[PDB]
Amino acid sequence: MTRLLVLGGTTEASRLAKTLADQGFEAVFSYAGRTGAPVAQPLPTRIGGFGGVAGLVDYLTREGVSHVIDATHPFAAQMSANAVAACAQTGVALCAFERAPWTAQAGDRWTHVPDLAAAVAALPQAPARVFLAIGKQHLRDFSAAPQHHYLLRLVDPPEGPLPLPDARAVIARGPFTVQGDTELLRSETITHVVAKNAGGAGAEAKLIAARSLGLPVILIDRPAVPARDICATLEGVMGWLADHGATPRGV
Ligand SMILES: C/C1=C2/N[C@@](C)([C@@H]3N[C@@H](CC4=N[C@@](C)(CC5=NC1[C@@](C)(CC(=O)O)C5CCC(=O)O)C(CC(=O)O)=C4CCC(=O)O)[C@](C)(/C=C/C(=O)O)[C@H]3CC(=O)O)[C@@](C)(CC(=O)O)[C@@H]2CCC(=O)O
Ligand SMILES: NC(=O)c1ccc[n+]([C@@H]2O[C@H](COP(=O)([O-])OP(=O)(O)OC[C@H]3O[C@@H](n4cnc5c(N)ncnc54)[C@H](OP(=O)(O)O)[C@@H]3O)[C@@H](O)[C@H]2O)c1
Repeated sequence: MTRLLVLGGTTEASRLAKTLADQGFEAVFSYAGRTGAPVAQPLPTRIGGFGGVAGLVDYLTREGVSHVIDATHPFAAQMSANAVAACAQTGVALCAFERAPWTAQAGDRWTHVPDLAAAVAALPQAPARVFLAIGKQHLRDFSAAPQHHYLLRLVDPPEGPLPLPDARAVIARGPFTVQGDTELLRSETITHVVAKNAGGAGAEAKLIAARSLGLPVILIDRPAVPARDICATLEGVMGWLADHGATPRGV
């Protein structure tokens, strides 16, 4: 019998959790605990790491998980690799719920770089006004280009000093809206946006906002992850679960 684990942290994961609850599945939602107080989900929620591959193996076994939906961020590549390894070791079925990368349309002015360090190298020499729309974990990389003014967007207020000599943070969590990000990029007079190619619904706003302002985006390509089934849409996840024998409680 069916007991799902949703590895979360995305808008996709939240939409899936709502669906799973509404359809009466037995399921647990998992956060890493990267933020101080993550928003509530409509499933019993675990918070914290598993202890690597071995730890996740152990959890899947003791919890009696039948299926894992990896709905983590596309750039949370360690978690995603760990899930491929732990599910292969235990024989638990796994699908990653991740949408196609975002692709450029009319009016976008995008350049692509392979990783965060290359995004730092992409910035111009002369001081600019750069929206580092990349969260918290890798802000320090931009200490290699300290001359810019940086706009940061952080879930929690910083405790430590920031590694950037000219920076302001907004304290906010998404989902973000086009209206909201337009006003931010205007008010801060941003010249350049740095973004990871998440592909998700929750942080596409900054790209549309940039397009409305005529601004360039330096877009970081997704990191390598080992092969596993990919469920690209919510409907895809629900078909995959049905196909692999997951059923709800029957309420
Ligand atoms: C957009 C977005 C982003 N999150 C960042 C900020 C990444 N999100 C977190 C952790 C995190 N975000 C929360 C709100 C979840 C969401 N963040 C979203 C969603 C809105 C969408 C998503 O990501 O699909 C969403 C889901 C909200 C939902 O619909 O419910 C959350 C839970 C909660 O606190 O309420 C947790 C703890 C998760 C956990 O413990 O498992 C990281 C890891 C830490 C941020 C911090 O501590 O300030 C950071 C990436 C990083 O720093 O490298 C960024 C930049 C990813 C990126 O590069 O795209 C990007 C914002 C880019 C910008 O500013 O445009
Ligand atoms: N760019 C982004 O990561 C972005 C945006 C919104 C959310 N996030 C979310 O923020 C979280 C942290 O991402 P990250 O960049 O730190 O990932 P990561 O580098 O891939 O993960 C590092 C370690 O954190 C633990 N972890 C990650 N996601 C977890 C989850 N959902 N449940 C339980 N443990 C988890 C695992 O620890 P153990 O090996 O100890 O198990 C993992 O090995 C994830 O839930 C992710 O979806 C990331």
